[PDB]
Amino acid sequence: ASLTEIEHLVQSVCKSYRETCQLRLEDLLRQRSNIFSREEVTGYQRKSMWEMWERCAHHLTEAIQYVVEFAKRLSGFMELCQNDQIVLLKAGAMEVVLVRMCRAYNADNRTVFFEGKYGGMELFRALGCSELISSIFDFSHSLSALHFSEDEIALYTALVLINAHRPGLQEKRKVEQLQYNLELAFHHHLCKTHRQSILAKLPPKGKLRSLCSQHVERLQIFQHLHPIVVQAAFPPLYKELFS
Amino acid sequence: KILHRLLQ
Ligand SMILES: CCS(=O)(=O)c1ccc(CC(=O)Nc2nc(-c3ccccc3)c(C(=O)c3ccccc3CC(C)C)s2)cc1
Repeated sequence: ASLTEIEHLVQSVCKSYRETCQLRLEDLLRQRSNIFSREEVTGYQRKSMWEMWERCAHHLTEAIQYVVEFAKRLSGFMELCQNDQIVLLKAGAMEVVLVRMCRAYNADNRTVFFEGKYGGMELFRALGCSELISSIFDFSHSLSALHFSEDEIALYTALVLINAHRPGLQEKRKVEQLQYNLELAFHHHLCKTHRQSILAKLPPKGKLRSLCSQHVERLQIFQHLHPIVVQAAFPPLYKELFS
Repeated sequence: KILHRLLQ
């Protein structure tokens, strides 16, 4: 590349993200006073495990659909083969959502945005997967301590997705090429904005891997308990990525 | 299945 082509890539990725970010950051920040009441939290904890798993599946799918559309708009993604696009989305889609989720997380009171209001981790107790919940909350807490800008999130999420190490890639070298370009774009933007201090503080790739693994493990535990629920009421896309 | 449809 050259210095001009990289900056062009920076803006194009940032643009691709803005157009697919699901909810504007301002919208999430404006809603931070909107916290579930004690009565509403109890209401969430009173709901059945399966209804609650169904609801999380549906919201997860919504979020992922924006990541699909982000990838489609991401430069060079559509130039890869149909096999590789699918491989990259099966492994990285959930990881990208995980990173995006820190936008909806409030580090002051340790709450997340969920169904119109903010609630802490006790809200999710009916799911019967407290270790996963804590992990997700810890992850978002650790990301929020980085004070990510939207542009930074755009560029870091591009990289999470465009990962040339994923098993099953047919045109590996072609994916290595794109990865390196986005790496340059990210790192160039960090240099230019004096924010290279964050390179050291980004979580290891094995941390995101661990979270997604935990998700699939907890889902298989749940599916064994309620097979027909997953069969009949879970989103097809979610089933496709996760079971 | 669904991924293919979303990408086309
Ligand atoms: C993501 C783009 S955004 O514009 O920032 C945005 C847009 C819209 C929302 C609203 C939203 O869907 N909030 C949800 N919160 C959680 C959640 C749940 C447990 C802990 C922490 C957050 C959702 C989940 O279902 C979830 C998310 C990540 C991993 C796993 C799960 C479900 C597991 C527990 C089965 S959905 C939030 C954020």
